Amino acid sequence: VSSSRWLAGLITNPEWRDFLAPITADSWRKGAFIRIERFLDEEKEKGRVILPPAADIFNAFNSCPFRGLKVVLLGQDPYHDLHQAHGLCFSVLPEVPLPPSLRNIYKELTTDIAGFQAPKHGYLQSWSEQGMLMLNATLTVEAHKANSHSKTSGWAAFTDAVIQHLSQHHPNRLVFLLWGGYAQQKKRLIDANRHVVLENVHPSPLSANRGWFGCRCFSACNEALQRMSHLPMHWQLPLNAP
Ligand SMILES: O=c1[nH]cc(Br)c(=O)[nH]1
Ligand SMILES: [Br-]
Repeated sequence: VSSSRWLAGLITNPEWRDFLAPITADSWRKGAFIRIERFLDEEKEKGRVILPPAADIFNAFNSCPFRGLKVVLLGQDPYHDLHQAHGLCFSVLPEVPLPPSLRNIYKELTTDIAGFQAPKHGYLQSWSEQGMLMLNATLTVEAHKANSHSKTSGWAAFTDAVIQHLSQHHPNRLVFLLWGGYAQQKKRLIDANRHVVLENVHPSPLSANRGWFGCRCFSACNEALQRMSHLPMHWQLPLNAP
């Protein structure tokens, strides 16, 4: 059981707490998890505003049913404006404008998934609730400063460890969606014999017209799930956000 003051305790779902215990353990990388906490404490002591709020840092785990896990989607680091990120890759709180990448994800869903209707909001929590782990590599960011915790925080080693541990030890066969070169680097952590890895170009505008549009990753994900006897994702999102 982690000796951390507060960070491990933010993992509130018991199944995930137990599953992740060998990573949050003090022994993992000889105190690495504690060092992530200490980093976040020091940034706060410096007066830095760190996002998302503590209670959302591990929302990808807390909101995703452990035994129902079937899809893993990787992101880079959280959105960095106030009151925007909430602990799931690509998702934003309601009443926030859609970021460009998310607009493009909605565009592709609209052409790929027959009958999909994009909402005006960007809140993706209903996907997580179905069994889709929406994991950023880096789980915090300083306000307004993209990538600010990527090299300094230690999170990437943690989330790399999570990916490997899921690959090796999750009870279910899983579909990993790897969008862009950063995410695709994680393929080497994943047993592509047991699990299914679907790689595509990233949806941000810089790349989107070079292979994102038309890639049909959402239908491909569902075909993969169906072949593995999983319940497919229900991609339609509530048109009113909670
Ligand atoms: O949370 C996230 N939002 C947007 C991007 Br792009 C990302 O990598 N992660
Ligand atoms: Br974006």
